[PDB]
Amino acid sequence: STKCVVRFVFRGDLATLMLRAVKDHLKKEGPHWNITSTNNGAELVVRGIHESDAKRIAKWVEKRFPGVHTETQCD
Repeated sequence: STKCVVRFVFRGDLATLMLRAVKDHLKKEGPHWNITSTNNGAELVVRGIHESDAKRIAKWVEKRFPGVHTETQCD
């Protein structure tokens, strides 16, 4: 089945706080998800998720943290 990577890049004075708040939310709904942090705690990478969930979590973060950069790549 298709699997996807989603990358969130937070910018600004609260970027690291935003990343951790979002990571907490995603781990609550996907405790088994492969979620790691890069770019000095400003980039959040979620690996190996279904396309339906990648789009849903993309829309969730963009609605609430509009200044985030969101990239989704599926396989």
